[PDB]
Amino acid sequence: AALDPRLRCTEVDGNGNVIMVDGELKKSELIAKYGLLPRDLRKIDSSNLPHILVRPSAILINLLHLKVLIKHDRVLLFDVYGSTSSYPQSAFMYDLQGKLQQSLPYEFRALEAVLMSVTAELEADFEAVRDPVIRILSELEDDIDREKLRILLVLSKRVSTFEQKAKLVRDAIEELLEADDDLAAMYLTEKTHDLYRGEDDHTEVELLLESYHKLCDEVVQEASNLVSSIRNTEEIIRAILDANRNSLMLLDLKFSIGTLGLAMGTFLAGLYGMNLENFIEETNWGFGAITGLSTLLSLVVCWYGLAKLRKVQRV
Amino acid sequence: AALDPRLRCTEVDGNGNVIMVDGELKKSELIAKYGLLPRDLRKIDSSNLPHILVRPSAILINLLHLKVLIKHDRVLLFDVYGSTSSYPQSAFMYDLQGKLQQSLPYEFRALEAVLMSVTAELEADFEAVRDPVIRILSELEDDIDREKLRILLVLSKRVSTFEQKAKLVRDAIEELLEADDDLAAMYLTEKTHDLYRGEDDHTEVELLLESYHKLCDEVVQEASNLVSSIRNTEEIIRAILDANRNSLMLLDLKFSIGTLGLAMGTFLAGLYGMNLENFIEETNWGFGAITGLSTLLSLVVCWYGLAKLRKVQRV
Amino acid sequence: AALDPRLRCTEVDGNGNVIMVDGELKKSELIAKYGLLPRDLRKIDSSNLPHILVRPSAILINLLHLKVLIKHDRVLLFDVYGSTSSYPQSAFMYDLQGKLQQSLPYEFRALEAVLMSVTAELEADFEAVRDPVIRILSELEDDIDREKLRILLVLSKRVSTFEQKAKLVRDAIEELLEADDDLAAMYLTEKTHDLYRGEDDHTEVELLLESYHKLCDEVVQEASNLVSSIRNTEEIIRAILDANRNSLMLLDLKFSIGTLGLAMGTFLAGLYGMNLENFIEETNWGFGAITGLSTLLSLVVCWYGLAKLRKVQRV
Amino acid sequence: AALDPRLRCTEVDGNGNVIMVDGELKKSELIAKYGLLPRDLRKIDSSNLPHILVRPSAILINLLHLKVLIKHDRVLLFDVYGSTSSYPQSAFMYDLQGKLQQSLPYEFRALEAVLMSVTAELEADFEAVRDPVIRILSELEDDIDREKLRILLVLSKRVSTFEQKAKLVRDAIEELLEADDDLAAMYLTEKTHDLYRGEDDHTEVELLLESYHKLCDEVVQEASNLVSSIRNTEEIIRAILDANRNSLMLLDLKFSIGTLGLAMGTFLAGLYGMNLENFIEETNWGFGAITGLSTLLSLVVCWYGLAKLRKVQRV
Amino acid sequence: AALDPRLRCTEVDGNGNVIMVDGELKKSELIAKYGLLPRDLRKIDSSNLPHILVRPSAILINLLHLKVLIKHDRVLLFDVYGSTSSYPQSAFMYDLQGKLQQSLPYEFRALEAVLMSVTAELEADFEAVRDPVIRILSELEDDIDREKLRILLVLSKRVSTFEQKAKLVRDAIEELLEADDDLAAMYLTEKTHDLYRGEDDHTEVELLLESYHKLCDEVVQEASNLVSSIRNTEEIIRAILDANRNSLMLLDLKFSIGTLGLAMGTFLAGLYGMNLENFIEETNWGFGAITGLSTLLSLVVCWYGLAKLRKVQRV
Ligand SMILES: CCCCCCCC/C=C/CCCCCCCC(=O)O[C@H](COC(=O)CCCCCCCCCCC)COP(=O)(O)OCCN
Ligand SMILES: CCCCCCCC/C=C/CCCCCCCC(=O)O[C@H](COC(=O)CCCCCCCCCCC)COP(=O)(O)OCCN
Ligand SMILES: CCCCCCCC/C=C/CCCCCCCC(=O)O[C@H](COC(=O)CCCCCCCCCCC)COP(=O)(O)OCCN
Ligand SMILES: CCCCCCCC/C=C/CCCCCCCC(=O)O[C@H](COC(=O)CCCCCCCCCCC)COP(=O)(O)OCCN
Ligand SMILES: CCCCCCCC/C=C/CCCCCCCC(=O)O[C@H](COC(=O)CCCCCCCCCCC)COP(=O)(O)OCCN
Ligand SMILES: [Mg+2]
Ligand SMILES: [Mg+2]
Ligand SMILES: [Mg+2]
Repeated sequence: AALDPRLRCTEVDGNGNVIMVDGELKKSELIAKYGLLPRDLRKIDSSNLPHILVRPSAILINLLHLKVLIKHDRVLLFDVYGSTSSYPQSAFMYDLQGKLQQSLPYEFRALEAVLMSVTAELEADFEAVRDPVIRILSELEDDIDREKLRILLVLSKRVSTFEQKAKLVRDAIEELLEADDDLAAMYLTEKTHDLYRGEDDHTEVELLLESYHKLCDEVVQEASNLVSSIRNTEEIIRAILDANRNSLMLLDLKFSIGTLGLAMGTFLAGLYGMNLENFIEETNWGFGAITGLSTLLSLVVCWYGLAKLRKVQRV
Repeated sequence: AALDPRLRCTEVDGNGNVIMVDGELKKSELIAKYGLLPRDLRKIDSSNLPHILVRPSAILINLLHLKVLIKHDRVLLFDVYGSTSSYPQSAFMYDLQGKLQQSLPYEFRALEAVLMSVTAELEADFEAVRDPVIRILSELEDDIDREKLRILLVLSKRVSTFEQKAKLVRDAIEELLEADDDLAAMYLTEKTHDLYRGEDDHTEVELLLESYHKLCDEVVQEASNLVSSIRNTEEIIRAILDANRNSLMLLDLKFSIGTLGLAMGTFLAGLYGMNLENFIEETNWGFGAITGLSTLLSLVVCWYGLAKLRKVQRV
Repeated sequence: AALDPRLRCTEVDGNGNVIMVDGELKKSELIAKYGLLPRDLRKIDSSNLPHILVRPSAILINLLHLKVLIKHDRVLLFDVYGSTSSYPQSAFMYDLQGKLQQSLPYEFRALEAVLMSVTAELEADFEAVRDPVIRILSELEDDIDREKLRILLVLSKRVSTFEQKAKLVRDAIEELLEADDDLAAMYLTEKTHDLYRGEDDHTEVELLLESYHKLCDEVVQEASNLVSSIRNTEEIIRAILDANRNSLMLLDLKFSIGTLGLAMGTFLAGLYGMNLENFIEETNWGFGAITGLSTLLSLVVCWYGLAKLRKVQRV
Repeated sequence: AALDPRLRCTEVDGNGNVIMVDGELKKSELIAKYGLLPRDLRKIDSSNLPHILVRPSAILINLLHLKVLIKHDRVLLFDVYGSTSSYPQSAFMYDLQGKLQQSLPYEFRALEAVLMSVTAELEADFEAVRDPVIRILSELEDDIDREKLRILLVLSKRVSTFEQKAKLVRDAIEELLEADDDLAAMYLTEKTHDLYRGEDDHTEVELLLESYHKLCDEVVQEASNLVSSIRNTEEIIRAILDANRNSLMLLDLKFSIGTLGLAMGTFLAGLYGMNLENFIEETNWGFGAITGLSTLLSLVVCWYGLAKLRKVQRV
Repeated sequence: AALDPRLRCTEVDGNGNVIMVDGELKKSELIAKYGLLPRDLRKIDSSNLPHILVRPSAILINLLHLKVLIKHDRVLLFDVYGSTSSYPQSAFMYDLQGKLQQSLPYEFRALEAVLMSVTAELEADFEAVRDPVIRILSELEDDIDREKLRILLVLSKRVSTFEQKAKLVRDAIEELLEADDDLAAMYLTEKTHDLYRGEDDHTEVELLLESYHKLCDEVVQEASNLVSSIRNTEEIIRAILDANRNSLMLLDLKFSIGTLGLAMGTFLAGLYGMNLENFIEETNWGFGAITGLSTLLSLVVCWYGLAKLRKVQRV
């Protein structure tokens, strides 16, 4: 059900005064008042794709956290029913009030305020995302551990998500900039006085949009650079781990060779430890002779094992 | 062969009474009665893609479990020969009878009933799919086992399948909503009275379709979130298993070092266990001296092995 | 070279009698007799893509094993030079003779015979492919072996190939069905009598083609289901093998712990086996005391090793 | 720099005599003499894509090793400056001279010679590529070795490269065949006499091009079959290697069990080898009793280890 | 903010004298002076895609390191605010001054200078990239090490990046060459005198652009060849490492067999080392008999182990 969702709205009139505070307005009343279309509101209500639409009496903006309807006399900010106003929305409202209470027309000032708020939020989000990755990379320079690699991958996923979001916002602004008739139709005050700019006269809007398109492009480039650096660090860590595993295997082989070398001498001592006739008992040289022979044979076995271990891994 | 498949049909007249109960009607008789086309029925008979088609005297619906033909006076629900009516179909029939026996026209009420049944079935299927995954993830928080990972992957496949099905249904409704002439052609009662709405007057149908498009979109988003969480859990489990394997290898190396350390002292005891002249027999200090020397050499070998094991894996 | 390939041909006249038996006809003579075009024959001669083409005096069919030219009076089946007639071709010829010697026109009966032969061959090939996979899956339920997995993959490749072939045949029939003017141009007997059906009158051909399109679709669906089941079985087998490898590694570690535990007691016995003064000789309690001490120390070492092995793999 | 590259050229007049031998001609002189365009010569000079272009007074061919300009009276073969004539180019020149010195027009004979040379070179290259792979596969049937697998992969890369080259040549001929106005414009002798063939009269060119398109298609199919066979052999070899590794691991485990079984009996003998009171000295049955007990315990330990090894890997 | 960025500019007049040295000019002043459009300057200011644009009174070039505006009387080189002139830019300025102070028009000479500078920079960058890879590949011919493989991959990434950059530059020149009306519009001096070349008269520009397109294509081909060689070397190194690992495993197995072979003889010596009645004491043959028996049994165990090791890995 729920045919009418009773959206939450706030409005500002021509002089910048708060003509209406946070209230509940139906969709039908909003459509009747602003003369909109259901398709435009349905496009706005999607919270995945930003949109900047122009209509012969309105400008519709659905950016990251702003749902704004700008007319030549009124500005409306709306949201879903039951939602509470956040700090960025209050800051945007205060900035819009300050700019409107103070040459540029009304709609251009509103658009400037919206773009300034969006760029500030983008920069703050980028810094908040970027700082822990720098801290982790600083900590990883001393020792290499698998948990740190897992944390690095977890942070890299968030960096990629933010890069995608910033790229989407920049592409929306670029697609608005590429159109020519929309920039001509963005003049509302001259439209009220029956003046048409034409398709060859749009100077202020192009500069105003470019001045923030550049700011978005810088953030996108920086995010891409951070992603590349993270990937390189991960590759280096993996190579180091593989080398460590190979060294451990070689050490185990050397320990096995040593064990065999001791076992041979233990066997020889056991042979002369029997309860039989050795024929060299009660002689002074027997003990030293057998000890030297056993030690020499153990050393020879160890040397042969080490030599063949060196010869095998020569390739 | 089988030129005529003799489809099973049920019909409801204008007053909502059951004018005909479950029966067998040929394809040719159905085409002659309803004035359809073979291509539309062939498109409907496919059980892989949902379809909402409009014709100048009919509305054709092939959703998840409904094959419905809506006219301005009659409603027909049909299925393949030999099939038995299920509980959702009986519930839909009862709901349609209750809504029609009771302002909105006939076809809009039928469409509302169909959409309500489809959304209810989608929500029930989503809950039934979602519950075992939550139970498995709750059980996996204590211990990690490979069989639980296999069960998690098996359930994730079903979640992905349901997400694809819900996405297909939502895309069908969205594609119907985007068209403009179809919404104008959806008025049948006014068409009987020779009244044409035009391409600029369609208000009721747009709201009615949006009110269920939103409900489908919510389910699609929730399924995507569940899939992402499952993937993250699988990655964490794999990392834990790799760390466990490395720890086991290190323990094996330490055991080898201990074995060598004991073997050296065993060799020394075997050297002094021979049946020869030791020159220190019948002396009080010999036993303690040899015992201390063997223990000291074993400890030295163990310490050197542990030190080199620590030094190797420093990188 | 080889400008003229001298294709092998067989022909049947209007009354169904064999007017000509297996013979050698040049390409130029065939083109002059049937009034064809080089492009159509070049399209037919490709043995990778099936084709159903319609021309104002002919129907051209290049299916799996049939190269058929159907006219309003004659039917020709042709093949490459030097080829021998197989059993399916002879069966198709006998069936066509029986159907033509016996309301439906000539070309529709020929098309029915061709489609029946193709569907029968498809079903026979599917059964022959499907049976060994079922046998292998039945044998694999008792024990898991790598050779059986290799055989399963080898059979799965053939199942995928047959699925692709059946999908290609079904897509050809569907693409023929979607066209509208071709179905109007498929009437040759009425074309001889200067009667044109038009673009709104084609009933018999649509039903006739749908009745075999459904039969192809069923086989495609069954092949896809078999492929999915094979993939699931392969995944289960791989998981079982990995678990077996981990269990073997754990058993090896336990054997190493046991070896160390015995080695410690062997060292202690070797210490008291020396030819020196033990100070407890000729006493009754010495043997039992040393035996108990060595056994106790071996058990303590084994218990400590097992406890640390349990503690390491807790994660 | 190098505005004019001074291409190397050879020419043949209408009677087939060598009117000019290998010489250096500028690009501007060639363009002025033949009335060409810079774009066509730039397309020809690329050595990666074959091209068959038709112009109202010329035919331009850039195949594998031929850069040929055919007119109704002259034939020119050109190449880069400083290059030397190879054996295939000399053979093509001799064949062209023999065919022209001898019904078919001039340009069709030149095209026939070019296509014959290209097909002969393709077949020779295919045989030269194919032979070593067959030799390696014959040698690999006795024993499996990693170096042979590396050689097989190295040869498979070359087979894939040749398959791609042959596919490119066949696609060029097919794209020339599909065009209709080009085949009409390929008649130059009739164009000199002011006779136009039209878009419905082209018989000789189609057969002439098809007779070599088939020859290219055969080679492409054979190369694809060889690639598939190589891939299957590689998969079989990898499976065999994995089975060998598993068998080696099992053998190592059995050796460890045997070592433990001997160690237990060595410990028991060491216990009775001490210099204490055994209480069974100077008795006849003691030696046999202890020997039998130690052997029995060693056999019991070995049997238990083998039984648990069998029980672990049952899954 | 920053509506006007105050770009850094340098200018050269018709006679080639430096009419203005490095200065700061606003975007609005540049647009008013040169009669440009905001879209063209926005396209130029992107530093990722090279561009060669033609306008009825200007030529706009944004290559690797040059931002050049060429008119029929003036040449301007510009860059961002705060940047310092580099050595390639100074060399390009000196070369342009030397060429202009000295038949070809003004704009063609400027374009020749720009293309010469770009090709020289491309060749220098290619040589600087190529040399360390050759040095590393020369050093790797003696011994194989993982660090050298890591360095090889690191250098291969840079080679791929340079190949992509050169491919982008070559594609820009090719796309400029393919256009026909742009080459006609590239004549500015004739445009001042009201002479139009037409779409069929452009000879000088085509040759001038081709003479550098070839130079770019050569560098792209050489970079691709280097990348392929690097990949082949990496594959060979990986195969060698795998063979080394297998050889190490076989050596470990042989060491285990030797350890067991010695352990058996040690057990037999321990059996005859006990303090019981051997019944062969005070006999001459006992010592030699037991020594020979123990050595023979150890050799038999070693031989059996080696034989079964050979038999296992036969497949
Ligand atoms: C007659 C001349 C013939 C040629 C001379 C011999 C040339 C090669 C040998 C030197 C023998 C010294 C011991 C080196 C054995 C190497 C294997 C081994 O296990 O030794 C150590 C650890 O064990 C250890 O730290 C010591 C383990 C016990 C050593 C084996 C028994 C030594 C013989 C009996 C000594 C009482 C393994 O680590 P590495 O330091 O890398 O060994 C290689 C360099 N020592
Ligand atoms: C003269 C001063 C020289 C420096 C002092 C030595 C410094 C380093 C050594 C301490 C020796 C104590 C035993 C530690 C050996 C480590 C290898 C080992 O196998 O021990 C244990 C298990 O075996 C065990 O639990 C015990 C196995 C038997 C121990 C080897 C023989 C000990 C010598 C003979 C004792 C009668 C392996 O697990 P971990 O607890 O992690 O070992 C490291 C910490 N102990
Ligand atoms: C004083 C109280 C201290 C705490 C009590 C000890 C608590 C823990 C120990 C029980 C010791 C019994 C032997 C278990 C050793 C485990 C390692 C081992 O190699 O034993 C077997 C195979 O070897 C075998 O089947 C036997 C190998 C030889 C056993 C080692 C020497 C035993 C001591 C000398 C006995 C004459 C390994 O397989 P598992 O059955 O899984 O072993 C774990 C359960 N037994
Ligand atoms: C009282 C009745 C209790 C049940 C009877 C025992 C049933 C199971 C045992 C038979 C024992 C014979 C030796 C088989 C041990 C298996 C492990 C082993 O290392 O033996 C061989 C190689 O070593 C070898 O070739 C020989 C290595 C030395 C053998 C271990 C010591 C034998 C005891 C002392 C003999 C003087 C391993 O390879 P396999 O042939 O596959 O072993 C399994 C079949 N023999
Ligand atoms: C009665 C006739 C029966 C048939 C004759 C026997 C046929 C097969 C055997 C020859 C035995 C000689 C020793 C070869 C054992 C092979 C395993 C081994 O560990 O030896 C070496 C290293 O250890 C070594 O370098 C030596 C390790 C100690 C050798 C084991 C004990 C030898 C017996 C006691 C000798 C006093 C392993 O490396 P490889 O050279 O590749 O061994 C294979 C070729 N020797
Ligand atoms: Mg050991
Ligand atoms: Mg011992
Ligand atoms: Mg003794």
